[PDB]
Amino acid sequence: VYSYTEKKRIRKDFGKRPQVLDVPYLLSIQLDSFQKFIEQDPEGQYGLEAAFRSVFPIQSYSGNSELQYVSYRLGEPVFDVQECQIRGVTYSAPLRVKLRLVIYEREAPEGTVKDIKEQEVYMGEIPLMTDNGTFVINGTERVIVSQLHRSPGVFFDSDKGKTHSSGKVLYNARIIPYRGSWLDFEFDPKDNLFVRIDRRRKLPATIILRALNYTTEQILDLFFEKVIFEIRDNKLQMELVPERLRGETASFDIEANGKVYVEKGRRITARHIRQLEKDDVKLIEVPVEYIAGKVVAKDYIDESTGELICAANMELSLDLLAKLSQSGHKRIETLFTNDLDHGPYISETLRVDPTNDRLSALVEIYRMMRPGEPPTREAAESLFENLFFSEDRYDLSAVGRMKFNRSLLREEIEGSGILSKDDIIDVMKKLIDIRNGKGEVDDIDHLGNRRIRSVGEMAENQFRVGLVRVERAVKERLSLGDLDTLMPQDMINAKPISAAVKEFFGSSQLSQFMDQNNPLSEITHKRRISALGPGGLTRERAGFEVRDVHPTHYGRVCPIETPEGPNIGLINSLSVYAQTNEYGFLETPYRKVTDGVVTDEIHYLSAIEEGNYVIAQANSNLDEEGHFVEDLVTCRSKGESSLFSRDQVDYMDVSTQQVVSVGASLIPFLEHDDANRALMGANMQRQAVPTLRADKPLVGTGMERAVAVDSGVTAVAKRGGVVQYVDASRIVIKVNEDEMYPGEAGIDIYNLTKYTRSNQNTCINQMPCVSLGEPVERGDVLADGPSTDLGELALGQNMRVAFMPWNGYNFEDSILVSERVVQEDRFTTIHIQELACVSRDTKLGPEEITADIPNVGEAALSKLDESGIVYIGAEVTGGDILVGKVTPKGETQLTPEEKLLRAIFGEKASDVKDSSLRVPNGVSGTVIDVQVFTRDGVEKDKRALEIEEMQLKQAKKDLSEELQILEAGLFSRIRAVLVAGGVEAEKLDKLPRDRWLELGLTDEEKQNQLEQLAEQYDELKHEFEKKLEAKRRKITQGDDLAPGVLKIVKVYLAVKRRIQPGDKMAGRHGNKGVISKINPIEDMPYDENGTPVDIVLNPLGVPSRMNIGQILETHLGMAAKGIGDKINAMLKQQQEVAKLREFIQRAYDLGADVRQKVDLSTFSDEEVMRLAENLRKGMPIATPVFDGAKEAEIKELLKLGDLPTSGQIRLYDGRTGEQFERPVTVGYMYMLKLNHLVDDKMHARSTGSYSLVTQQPLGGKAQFGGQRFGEMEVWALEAYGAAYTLQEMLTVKSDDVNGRTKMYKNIVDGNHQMEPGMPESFNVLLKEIRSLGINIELED
Amino acid sequence: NIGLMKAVDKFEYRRGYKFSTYATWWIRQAITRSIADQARTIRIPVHMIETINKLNRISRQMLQEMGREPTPEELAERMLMPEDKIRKVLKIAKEPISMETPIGDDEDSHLGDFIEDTTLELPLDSATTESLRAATHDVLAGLTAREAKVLRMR
Amino acid sequence: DLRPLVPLDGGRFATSDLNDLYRRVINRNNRLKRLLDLAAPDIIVRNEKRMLQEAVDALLDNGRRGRAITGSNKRPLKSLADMIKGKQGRFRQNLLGKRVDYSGRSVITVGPYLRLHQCGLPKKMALELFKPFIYGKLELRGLATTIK
Amino acid sequence: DMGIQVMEELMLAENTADEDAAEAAAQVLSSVESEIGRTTDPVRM
Amino acid sequence: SDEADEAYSVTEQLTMTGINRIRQKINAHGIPVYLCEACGNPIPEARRKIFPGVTLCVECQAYQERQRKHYA
Amino acid sequence: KAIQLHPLVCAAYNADFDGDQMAVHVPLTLEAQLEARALMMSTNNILSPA
Amino acid sequence: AGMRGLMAKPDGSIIETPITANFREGLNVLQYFISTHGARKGLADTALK
Ligand SMILES: [Mg+2]
Ligand SMILES: [Zn+2]
Repeated sequence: VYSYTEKKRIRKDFGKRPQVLDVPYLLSIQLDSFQKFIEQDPEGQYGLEAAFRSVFPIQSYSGNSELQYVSYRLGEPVFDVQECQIRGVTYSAPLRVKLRLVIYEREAPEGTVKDIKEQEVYMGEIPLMTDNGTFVINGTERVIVSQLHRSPGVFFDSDKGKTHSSGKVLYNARIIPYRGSWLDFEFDPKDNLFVRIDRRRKLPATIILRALNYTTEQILDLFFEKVIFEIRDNKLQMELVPERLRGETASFDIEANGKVYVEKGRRITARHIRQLEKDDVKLIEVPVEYIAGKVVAKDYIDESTGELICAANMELSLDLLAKLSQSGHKRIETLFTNDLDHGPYISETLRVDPTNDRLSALVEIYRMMRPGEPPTREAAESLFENLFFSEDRYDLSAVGRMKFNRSLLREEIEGSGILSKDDIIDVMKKLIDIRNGKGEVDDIDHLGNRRIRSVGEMAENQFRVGLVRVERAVKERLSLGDLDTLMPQDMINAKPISAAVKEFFGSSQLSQFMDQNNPLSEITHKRRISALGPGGLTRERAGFEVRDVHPTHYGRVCPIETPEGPNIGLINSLSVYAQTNEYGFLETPYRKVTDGVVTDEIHYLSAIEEGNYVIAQANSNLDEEGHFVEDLVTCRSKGESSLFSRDQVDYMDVSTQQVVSVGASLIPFLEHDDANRALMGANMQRQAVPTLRADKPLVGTGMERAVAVDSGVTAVAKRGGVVQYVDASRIVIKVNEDEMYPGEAGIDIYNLTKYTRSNQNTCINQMPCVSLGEPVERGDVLADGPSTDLGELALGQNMRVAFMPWNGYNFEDSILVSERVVQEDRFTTIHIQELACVSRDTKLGPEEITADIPNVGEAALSKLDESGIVYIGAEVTGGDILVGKVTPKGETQLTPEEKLLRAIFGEKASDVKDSSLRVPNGVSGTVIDVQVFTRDGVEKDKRALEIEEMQLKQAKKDLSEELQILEAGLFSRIRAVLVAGGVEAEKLDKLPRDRWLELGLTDEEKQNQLEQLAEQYDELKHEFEKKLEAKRRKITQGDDLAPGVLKIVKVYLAVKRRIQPGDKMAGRHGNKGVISKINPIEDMPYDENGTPVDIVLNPLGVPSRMNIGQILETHLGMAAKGIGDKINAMLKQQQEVAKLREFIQRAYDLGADVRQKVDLSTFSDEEVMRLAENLRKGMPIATPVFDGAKEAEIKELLKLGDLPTSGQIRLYDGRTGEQFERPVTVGYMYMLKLNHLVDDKMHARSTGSYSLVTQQPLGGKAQFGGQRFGEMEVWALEAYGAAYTLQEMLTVKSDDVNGRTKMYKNIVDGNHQMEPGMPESFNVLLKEIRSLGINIELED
Repeated sequence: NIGLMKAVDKFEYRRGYKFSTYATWWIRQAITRSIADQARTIRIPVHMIETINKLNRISRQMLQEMGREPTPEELAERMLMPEDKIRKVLKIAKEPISMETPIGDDEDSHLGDFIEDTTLELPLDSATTESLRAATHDVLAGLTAREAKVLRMR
Repeated sequence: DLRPLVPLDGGRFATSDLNDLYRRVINRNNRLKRLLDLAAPDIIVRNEKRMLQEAVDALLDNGRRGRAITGSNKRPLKSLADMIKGKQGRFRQNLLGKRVDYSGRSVITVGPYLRLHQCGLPKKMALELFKPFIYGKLELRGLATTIK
Repeated sequence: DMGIQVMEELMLAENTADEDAAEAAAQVLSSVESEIGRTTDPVRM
Repeated sequence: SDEADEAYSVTEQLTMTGINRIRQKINAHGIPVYLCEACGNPIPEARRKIFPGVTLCVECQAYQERQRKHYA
Repeated sequence: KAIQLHPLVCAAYNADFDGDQMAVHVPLTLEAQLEARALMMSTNNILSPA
Repeated sequence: AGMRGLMAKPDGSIIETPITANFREGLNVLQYFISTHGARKGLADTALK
């Protein structure tokens, strides 16, 4: 079950859980989101259609000039993606709106349609997403990180603790709609519900109940239960309920029929309730003093003269009990309250409600909302009925209304978009019950409260904003009834809409530079989930509920992969299987568990519904039919996992990588690392700069291939076929005839990207991993980009590390790297800087790029060509002139004796100043490119035409090669059609090939296909013609530079950094350390066989930093290279494919019950020698994250090689040749080279530039500015008595403008002594204080 | 208000014209005048503001029509200017960015911290002038008072 | 030169907000002089005096009487009081701790062979920190004729 | 401006003020409780 | 040392003090009451045998637990 | 291009070698470069002031 | 070597399901996800300190 190019290097997969659901498209979020956005589906689906349906049509305010929306279209980009990268312009698509404007010439009837104007107006260019879910916004490549913001709905938060300083938890609910006013129901330290509409004063909570036309009686009927008293011949007997008298204190002796159950003072038992039900007692006799404190339920009036004996919410008393018995009342209904569970809150909040009836409720709401205005009946009722109950203003969106219904345990998933009295009452009910103990508040760091945005939603929102601005402006224009003389083009702008979407995609906190020193960086920065930016919390505000990881993250956000440091827990990253709901919530798949068998149908559960079900565990065996083998299985029900019955589970997890992200899936042995260690490991792995040539992990987790293919660096097949021509630049694929369309014969052709600078200046380029005439299949890798080997992500190199001290050279976390590691060039990296020389137009005159530069030797201009620019390929070192340029400078007013020294030697003073672009200090790399842009209508120099002539020749010669490829394929298909029915055997190939498009055949549908092929060939000829013409016209156009510049000369340099002391290397388990020496090979701790270890690592970093994963991977890598050494020996002392096949088949089974059934008998004998060659340097080994190889498997694989089972070797000192006591761990560990390169960290300065306003060291060489001698260092030098050090550190070396130039003389004069003076910081401060009215002077 | 006093002293009942339509004439005049005068730090005169305004008004038009964007070639086409003073006009229109712009850096840095100094002479270039003064005083000392005095004086 | 207006790349200048505030004070002061010498309607003169007062207070301490004005790019213009005070002011951030010459920065490694009083300093990082001393010592030993 | 400091929701930083400006701001508050027509800005005045 | 190396001491203090306060919440000594201090009923032999020195019956304990759950 | 820092001092600096960096300054004048020799020198400071 | 004992949620809420495993032997998915709680709390706390 392995493809042809999949027995090249098969990874021996450990891991026993079969895979039920293959890893989805990793970049699915970005891609399908924008496909949602830039999409023509005329319905309720979001996108641009939604924006235009919302804002249009527009109408005059009874002036009746309707400007309505007809349709729209996406105009194709005027520049390719790569030309947008080169020429410094975003990659957009003009957005045409077929708009229509009917003039409602209104007389009758009711404004009939009079005349119409349809026009296609242009409103902004919307940036587009490339094939890899990324944008090109100014030539730089950017990514719109998805945002995770709270949703419309109702949330019950407590605000426990610090509030009120009495310890008492508060409880407030909030209805936050998509658009409208908030609505808060806040408890208070004295328990009575309040209200607070947006942030106004806290009205009571019964005022809104009254505003809904609820009188007191049915309000108390809503929020309470009822206790019934009646005079059944003994003084208002009680209508007793069994359950309600639980956990109470006996207020009296509750007895029945002579049966004594409750003695007062005797607190109620549960035995008491069990017996009160076992006797079925409902009507009892009680003291008359019990009804004293309680509260009536309805306004009890008398009928003698309508005597208001008692109204609702009026507590009784024995006097009112007498007044109630005297008027002959039997029913006495009271609020059943109790301070434990049925707390009285509505009662007290009515007793504090200063209002009594509805209209006063409205008027107090009005005085709250819009104060000062005298309120009235009509305006108040209108305000209330247009607060939340009018679709004009309020909007609980579908997201919000779904959340609202689901939060109150409703079954209707979609209702109105406006609040109902039922809805508000139910919110208050649920809030009171959350106060009662029935339920507990939601955690606002829930993943069920926060929904996810994306680039296809935030762009659309910015578009709606621009549309609303332009619609208001169009209303303003149309209100002035000019005439029929205009169609909807002059009334519509483009600066507003274009400016809105531009200021989104170009300067936002969610539109970031794409990380590019990896496949992993790109593909894991397109999957980020930020909580910053617009519409979400911020590092300032947040916060510690948000930094944290809630139980709902399982399968939705990686809990171990987050950028630690300042914003940790604010940039959480998606997991592998996590999709987004239709509403924006994050779903993860679970295999449905039927009666007892795990069905293979997966349900994508959201984060809100996931708590109801008993979701089982992925580490769960199965009886080969979906049957759990254990008695009770471990599941997780509502946050907390536990043992649950086998025939109780509703779901099982899909795989065990379901919880770790794409980054934290490439860590072998994640199970064995301390979680913070895996966090630092994923973060550091996300920076491993590519090396000169890639190298597969000797110990992987199988996810490298998915990550590399899902990324875009790899070039992979669109259709299977035979590789007809390979090359460093391009691959050509004669398509398999089965996968070929009917017409347009064709053969695929992939032009690889050779050397080019990433966003981090590291190198991007692709190598063909397929040879001439090699069968490719669809979805297969033909070009392995940077950091990938045969389509497997390879950030590092597997180095032979020995865990041992070695003389202090790895003291804290240093790494002692041998010199064979820098000899063999297995950490050299290629770095592509770009320098640029712009020739602006100063007032004194435009500058020039002449190679006649003043005051320079004839060696300095050796490398420059005739026009000034450097040659291509000129090896350069720091200081050399890349682009000689001279600026106009005249005059200068030379001084005295310099005057005499120019009058003596007669060397004139040149009227030009030297400002040429020279290589930085320290950089030393070949100039691999030169690009010259010019202002339009400015004479191109001699060497700006040596580029365009060569570029036109290359373009036409490439569109010639491609048309020869395509015509070769078409003629091959034509010949194949003439294999029968028109077959000329041996001079058909001799005939003119142009005399093939209409050759004589049996004129059946075969001739139809041949006419297809001929017409395809002619269309191809014309297509290549106009391709070359448009390419020429684009190459020979004047580039558009920013104003003031004439020509920009860009020079791309390709330095080759080599690993050296100072540079920072790291394993994948978060074991960082800067390599702090390069040892001779003869000093490395070698073994009895003679081989030196390559790297030496401190043992002591394992126990403290609890990451056993790194030593486990040392052992397993030693095993995997030991199974490769045997194969290599067998392959050099040639045995034959039989015995080699035998050993590989042994090494490939080698474990417990694993799903890596591989048998080397379905392999052609030369298919086993390609494999046997690619396993020569060690066999790869897969190890899924929490499904890895167990230690017994490691020992067995060691024993299969001839290594020691203990994982440890005896090693001899390289220098003294003696043997280390206590054998050492030595194994092959995968080591990454982060780009915290020392060649960038190291800088220094003595005297350079200075700032203009605050004359302090500025620098600007990145960074020639000195070091910031901050405040803590001032205290450190006051701690010593170092007064002179401090003084010179803040006056002579920093600020004092005379003292510093005066001391640079004294240093050179052999005199180490300064005259400090007074810092220009203090002179400026004096000038500023004095520039107030404050006279500040210096008393002599 | 100042233009209103101006028009009130120049309002006439003899045409029988209502006050507002004419005082608003004078008021729009004076208000646009003071806008063009004191709304920009680097004062361009009022005619330059009118020229940049007509350039902008022919820019939105040429954008909505020609699809892509105006250009100095296109604008010198549609407008009656010589293709180069339009260059300098569109160079002139932009506002000085504030020197307290919050830069996109770590230290809360601003745009005023990176503006280097092009007038200062580097202390290698003052100690390369005092060395020259000493050298010339030496080489002149190797000379008669005739040459020395006449060269220090010339 | 404390409130400078500096030429940037492209001819678009760069100015400190104090020029905006001084300009707003000066225009309003000239207009008050104008209105005073017109015998203007004294309510307009009241408004001019009030606006000039507000301008002088934005100049002295913006955002201390009303709301910060404004700024031209929708951010509160900083005034002299803002130039002194604040964590990012002048008493604190360049008065107590400032940038310093004769200083470098590099990744530290270990090197266990050192004696306790000494540390390895890269040759490349040392040839830049001691350039004055090296120029002096070259010109002193006669290995080089002059400082150049 | 007198202190306490206002917010919207181990709060141990410092007080910063004061016995002189405390009663000053308290006096201004007691007065401003009766400040009826006190917009106090130019555009509205 | 590294940010993952003092974060350990933070988490360690945290879980340590948490377990400490919780296993201090338990009662190990003996002062046999034989009757609740809230409802007066005899704390049964079973409950008083699980927790030596229990001071309240089951239901009074549940009530007080709920009340303290609201933090009142 | 990397400062080699004596191991014993790293407890003083609270500095390990996982990529940390350090700033170097030159005490220029005579009185300022006898204070690095007499007060701020690594050998005179072996006891913690706390 | 021993067991990892009881994890703790960030607000001091000790989880009752204890990680009865060490890093030498494995940690299955649920125990690891439980431990990440206190892990990230400690990390965020030393991001302020
Ligand atoms: Mg460190
Ligand atoms: Zn009890």
